[PDB]
Amino acid sequence: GKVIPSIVQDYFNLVPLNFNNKTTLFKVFSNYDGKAYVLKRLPNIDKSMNPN
Amino acid sequence: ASLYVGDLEPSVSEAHLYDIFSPIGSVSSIRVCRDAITKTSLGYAYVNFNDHEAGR
Repeated sequence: GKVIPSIVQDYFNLVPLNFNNKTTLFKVFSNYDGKAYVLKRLPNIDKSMNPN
Repeated sequence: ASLYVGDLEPSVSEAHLYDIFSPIGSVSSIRVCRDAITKTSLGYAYVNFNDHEAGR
């Protein structure tokens, strides 16, 4: 039921883990690799002005 | 009345160009160009003058 869908940024089937890294700990099967990965959101910052 | 200054490093600030070009003449202003998104310099700059003699 996540507002983020499965297919986001070369990854899909985003299922979570326990609350507070109630998310930022995502079990994800990979698109490019095909491998179980963990994801963390950092769902609070919004400014990364330098890609440098 | 102005100058383009190319072949520069993104770590070269305006003070280096000031230490070069204020001995030439009256520097009106300096601006080093960056990208609007990366906030990373583009390797060149501009030094506005006011007189033609210092520009030449």
